[PDB]
Amino acid sequence: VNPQRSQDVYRDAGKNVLFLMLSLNRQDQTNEKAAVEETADRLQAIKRSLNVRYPDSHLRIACGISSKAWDYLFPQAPKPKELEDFTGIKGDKYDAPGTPADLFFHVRADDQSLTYEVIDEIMTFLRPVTKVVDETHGFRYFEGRAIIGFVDGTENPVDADAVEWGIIHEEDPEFENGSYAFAQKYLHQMDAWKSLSTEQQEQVIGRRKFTDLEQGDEDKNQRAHNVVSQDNRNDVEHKIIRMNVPFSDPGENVTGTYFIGYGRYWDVTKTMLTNMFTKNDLLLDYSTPVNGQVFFIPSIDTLDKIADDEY
Ligand code: HEM
Repeated sequence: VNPQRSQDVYRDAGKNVLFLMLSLNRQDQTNEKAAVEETADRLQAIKRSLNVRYPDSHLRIACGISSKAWDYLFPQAPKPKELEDFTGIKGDKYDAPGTPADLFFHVRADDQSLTYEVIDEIMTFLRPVTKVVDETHGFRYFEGRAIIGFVDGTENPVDADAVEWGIIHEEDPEFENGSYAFAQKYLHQMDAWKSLSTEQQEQVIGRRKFTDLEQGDEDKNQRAHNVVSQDNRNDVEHKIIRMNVPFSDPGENVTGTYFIGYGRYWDVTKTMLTNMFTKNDLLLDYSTPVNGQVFFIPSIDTLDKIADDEY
C-alpha cells in the first residue's frame, strides 16, 4: 500500500467544496471513452498547475467512476472487486433512492476560485460527452460542525488508521491504492431540528453538543446516530472516512448535508447504510436523502492505465 499513489480520499474535507455528478451521453461509446481517457491525464495536470499557482490553498481532488460507467467504457477489462450499482435501500420507516450517474468529482480548497477553476478546466474535455446529474456547492461551518451544530468527523480514523480503512490494499492488487466513494445528498428539516432542546438533539446524535464528548452508553438512545451507523460485525469496529459537508440557500431556507464516505470496503459503507435505514436512525427524522450513488476512485496509476487506453 502507498497512500502517495491515492487520490485525495483520506483527510481534508475543506473550507469550500464542490460536488459534481455527470452521466455519459451513451450516443457514441468511442468518442465518449476517448474524452474520459483525455480527462484522466488532464485532471492531474490541472491539479499540478493550480498547486504551483496556489501552494498554500490546500487543493484536494477525488474523481470517480460508477459501476455502470465502468461496464460501458471498459467492457473487456478487469473491474474492482466491490464495484457495484447502487439502486437505493429499502428501509423500515424510511427508504433511500438510487441515482444513475457515471462520473463523480469532489473538489475542495481554501478559496472558491480554485474549486471553480478545476471544474471549469475539466469540463472543456467532458462537456461535449456528458450531462449534469447533480451539482452541489458546500462549505465548512463553524468549528467544522455539521450544519445541525455538532462536530463532524470526530470518530473518523486518522493517520495510519485512515490508510488502513480508506484505500484498497493487497486484496485487489490491480486496483491497490484505489477507494470506493459513496455520495448521498440530504435535505434537513431545520425548523423541526431548531425547535428541539439541546438535550433532545444530543439524544438524536449520541454526543454532547458544545464539548462534543460522547455520551456514556448508559445515557444513549439505542437509535442514536452514533450507535446505529456503526459496523461492528465479527466484533471488529469497521471504519470509513466521512467528510460530510453543509450546503445551503439560507434566503430560501433550503439547507442540508452532502454525505461523502471513502472506504477500502464498499461492503462496510453499505452495511452502515443498511443499519441506519432498517433500525430507524433518529437523525433520519430530520434528514431526507434525495440522491445517492457509489463510485470507484482510481489510484494515480490506474488513471495512467486509463489515459494510455489499457482498459
Ligand atoms: C444527514 C447526514 C449525516 C449527518 C448530518 C451526520 C452527522 C454525524 C455526526 C454529527 C456524527 C458524530 C461525530 C463523529 O464521530 O463523526 C456522525 C458520526 C457517524 N456517522 Fe454520520 N451523519 C450523516 C450521515 C451518515 C451516513 C450516510 C453514514 C454511513 C453511510 C454515517 C456514518 C457515521 C458513522 C459511522 C459515525 C461514527 C459513529 C461512531 O463511531 O461513534 N453518517 N455523523
